[PDB]
Amino acid sequence: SEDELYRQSLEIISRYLREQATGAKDTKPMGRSGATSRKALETLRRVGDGVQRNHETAFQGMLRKLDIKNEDDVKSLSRVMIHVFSDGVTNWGRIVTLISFGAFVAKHLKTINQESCIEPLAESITDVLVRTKRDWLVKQRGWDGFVEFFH
Ligand SMILES: CCc1sc2ncnc(O[C@H](Cc3ccccc3)C(=O)O)c2c1-c1cc(N2CCN(C)CC2)c(O)c(Cl)c1C
Repeated sequence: SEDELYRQSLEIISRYLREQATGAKDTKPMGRSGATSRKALETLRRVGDGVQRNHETAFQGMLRKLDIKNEDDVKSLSRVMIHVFSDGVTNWGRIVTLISFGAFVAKHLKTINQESCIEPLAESITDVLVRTKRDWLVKQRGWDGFVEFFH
């Protein structure tokens, strides 16, 4: 508890991944900073959908390599995301790439009837994001900066 950046990040990443996998928009209400989370989510729908479409084949090739079939395969993904994601280059571009690839994997977990792994995948992406990029994100004003960068 007492970590708004983490809680907001999970709300937004979790909601994007569920709605990308199922095509249904979450109606359950947003917590503190609702206005910023809704706008964050709206921006992911536009920018994250763009990355998935623009780079479908790069995304498909990686999903094919990672050979995700189950809960264990999702747990191995975290360490891959750390190696690729935490390497000293931080920008909203690569952050959207991370979250877009997550939604792409989430869609695949729906298609293979492994939708019980989507909430853990979201947690693992959130943990990689906030654990490894905390000071950059606070400098960029967190999700308010995200929305302002892409509006
Ligand atoms: C777990 C998969 C993930 S998490 C994540 N998070 C942020 N950015 C990523 O990648 C972009 C490039 C990028 C790739 C595809 C589309 C847009 C940008 C980047 O690192 O700066 C990735 C990738 C990622 C990384 C790669 N690589 C890995 C090895 N490097 C040397 C070459 C690019 C890749 O081919 C693909 Cl398809 C992805 C999805």
